[PDB]
Amino acid sequence: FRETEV
Amino acid sequence: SHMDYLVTEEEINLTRGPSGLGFNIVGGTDQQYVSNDSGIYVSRIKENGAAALDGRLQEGDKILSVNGQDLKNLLHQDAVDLFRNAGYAVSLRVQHRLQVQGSAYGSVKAYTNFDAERDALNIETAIKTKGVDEVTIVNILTNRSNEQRQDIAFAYQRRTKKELASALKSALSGHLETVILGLLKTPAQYDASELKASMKGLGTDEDSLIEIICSRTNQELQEINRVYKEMYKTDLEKDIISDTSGDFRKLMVALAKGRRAEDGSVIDYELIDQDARDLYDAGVKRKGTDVPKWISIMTERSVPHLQKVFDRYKSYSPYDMLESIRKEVKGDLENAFLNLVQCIQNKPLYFADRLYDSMKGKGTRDKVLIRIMVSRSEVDMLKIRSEFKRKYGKSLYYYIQQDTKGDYQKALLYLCGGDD
Ligand SMILES: [Ca+2]
Ligand SMILES: [Ca+2]
Ligand SMILES: [Ca+2]
Ligand SMILES: [Ca+2]
Ligand SMILES: [Ca+2]
Ligand SMILES: [Ca+2]
Ligand SMILES: [Ca+2]
Repeated sequence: FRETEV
Repeated sequence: SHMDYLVTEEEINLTRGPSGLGFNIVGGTDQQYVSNDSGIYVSRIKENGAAALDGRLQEGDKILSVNGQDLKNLLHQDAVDLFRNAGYAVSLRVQHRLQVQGSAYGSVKAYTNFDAERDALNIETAIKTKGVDEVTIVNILTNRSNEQRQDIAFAYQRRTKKELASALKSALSGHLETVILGLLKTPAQYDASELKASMKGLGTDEDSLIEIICSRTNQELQEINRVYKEMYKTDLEKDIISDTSGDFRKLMVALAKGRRAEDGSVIDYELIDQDARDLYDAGVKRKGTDVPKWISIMTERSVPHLQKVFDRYKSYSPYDMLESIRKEVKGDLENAFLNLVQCIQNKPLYFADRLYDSMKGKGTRDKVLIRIMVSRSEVDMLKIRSEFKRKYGKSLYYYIQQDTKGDYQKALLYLCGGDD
């Protein structure tokens, strides 16, 4: 579960 | 009373700032957000950010493409890189998944992140914990819609080779068992089983038979009639005939047919007056009562029509419809007409009054309390609660809390859905 800010 | 998902696709154009586009993403072929989809999803929208101020992007949206490049079957990092290198003017194509509830006035809503297999596993775990973990069972089942419970039951049977209702029948007892088994039936199955229970054995539970038959609509009654025959291998009408007699039978049989006129767009003012005058001439105006006339008008006309009939009736009669019933008839027949007129005039207030009566005195009429909380939780419980608080001054939640205890209380309070 990687959550990446864009 | 069924839920729906509205899946729509939308193009959204944003301007990147120092803070970026203002949202987070999850997913990818190497980070599958669920078991199946490798899609890219919006997991969070930062406040006061680009996506937030634009207002179109939603948490839970799937990102289909960035500046024309599809995000299908990508590694997480390859999707991130499309965003990092998209420039300051970013064009997104997104897929919205909007959950639509079956009723706007229900207290129990469909659960958003629903996984039937996970719920079935967790319930099996709770059943097999030493002493039975009732808290988990209540937490899950009272916070899923009836349709979601049917999906849990299906997954449970496949996993365990046992029916979920039977497993919980064995694991539970007391009033809590009654609530949980009731929640597991479809609405028609539940009403059919409650009707059978009101008649099976010597005598009749007229109170319960009247409550169900007087309050259900044509659509609900048609499905009850069908399911009753499947479950019990006889017609509901034949059981009503077996358990009732006289004018009370005529009224119950007539209502149970579910052949009331449907609501129309044309108000029949001439018929409104004729019906009102006929009700007066059949009752208060004469010696005795022409009960067949009352039965025909009150079972055949649409509910909005009869609301106007009862108002016009007061132009002719010194007493309103409810007071006229009390003066004219008695016994089971009076009880039936009074319930029916209340259901026509204000059905949520009818149920609020029945709930108050089930708790107001010593102990609890648990059978009535449970049946209303189960059967109305996905129909009009929010209106019931509003009428209850207005009339009695404290919330339905408050009365349930004083009258019940334990996990049974917890379950009823979840079905209530909140305080007022
Ligand atoms: Ca226990
Ligand atoms: Ca049991
Ligand atoms: Ca009987
Ligand atoms: Ca009785
Ligand atoms: Ca009379
Ligand atoms: Ca009377
Ligand atoms: Ca009480």
